[PDB]
Amino acid sequence: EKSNIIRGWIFGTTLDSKTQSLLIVNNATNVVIKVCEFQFCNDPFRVYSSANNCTFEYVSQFKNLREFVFKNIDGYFKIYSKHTPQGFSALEPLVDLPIGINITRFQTLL
Amino acid sequence: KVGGNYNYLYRLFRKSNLKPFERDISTEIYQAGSTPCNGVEGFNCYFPL
Amino acid sequence: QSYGFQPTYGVGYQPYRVVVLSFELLHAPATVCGPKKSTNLVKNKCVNFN
Amino acid sequence: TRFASVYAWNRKRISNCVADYSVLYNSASFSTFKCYGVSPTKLNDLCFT
Ligand SMILES: *[C@@H]1O[C@H](CO)[C@@H](O)[C@H](O)[C@H]1NC(C)=O
Ligand SMILES: *[C@@H]1O[C@H](CO)[C@@H](O)[C@H](O)[C@H]1NC(C)=O
Ligand SMILES: *[C@@H]1O[C@H](CO)[C@@H](O)[C@H](O)[C@H]1NC(C)=O
Repeated sequence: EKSNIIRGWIFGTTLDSKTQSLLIVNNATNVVIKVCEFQFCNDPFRVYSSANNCTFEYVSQFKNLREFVFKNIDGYFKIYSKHTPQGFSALEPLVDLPIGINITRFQTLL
Repeated sequence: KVGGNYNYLYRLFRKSNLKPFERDISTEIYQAGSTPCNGVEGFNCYFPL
Repeated sequence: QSYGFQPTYGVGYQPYRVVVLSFELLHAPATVCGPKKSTNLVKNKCVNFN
Repeated sequence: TRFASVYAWNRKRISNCVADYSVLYNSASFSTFKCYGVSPTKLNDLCFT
């Protein structure tokens, strides 16, 4: 989609009370370890939400196809990405999170 | 009981890494002055007997 | 009960600060370490590198 | 200089950073060095959680 409607993801193990509350619009924010209570998400034009015992942080920097691959293995969380259907193109790594927690479910913010 | 008195005593400290079948009859104590592991007159230097 | 601390009190009752540091065993990815080495580099000589 | 009371001590969690142990070990302002198992050389050669 040629827009910025989608920005972040939510990951979780049991009832989305687990880690990985992401917000990757431009300046990728922390892959936090808080539990739950995100509340309002319609079209923030605001930031943040209710929080908890956060235990990690991170800050970094035809039509286009924003494509990602998410993996969790050996206690490491890995993300691969590309910006530009037929053809061939490899994916390069972005980060490597040593959080090492179980993930079994995920939803999207939009 | 009572017989053992300053007679049966072993070594506890480092440095001596003797090869098999060696007798380390010594009373080496760093009562001379150093810097890395303290060891000046009183700290990190005792009687290993 | 409140402590009684005065500059004229004895050494046994003198205030003292204690910090206890406890590190957990290896059961998760390591996050705390220390500086290793900063040895210089050489070229065109048979050397052992790490 | 501001520390909490003994009954209400403050717990600080330190992780995801590199720890410098030489500064503590090369300072005479400290008196107690009772550390179990670890020695000043050992703990700088491994990592913890
Ligand atoms: C860029 O980083 C700043 C941090 O100063 C943050 O407030 C801002 O939201 C980031 N940009 C975007 C688009 O999120
Ligand atoms: C954070 O997690 C620990 C371990 O489960 C728990 O004891 C603590 O209460 C939590 N913090 C909050 C604010 O809930
Ligand atoms: C993930 O689940 C397994 C088994 O369900 C458990 O042994 C492990 O401790 C869990 N990981 C975490 C970080 O709790």
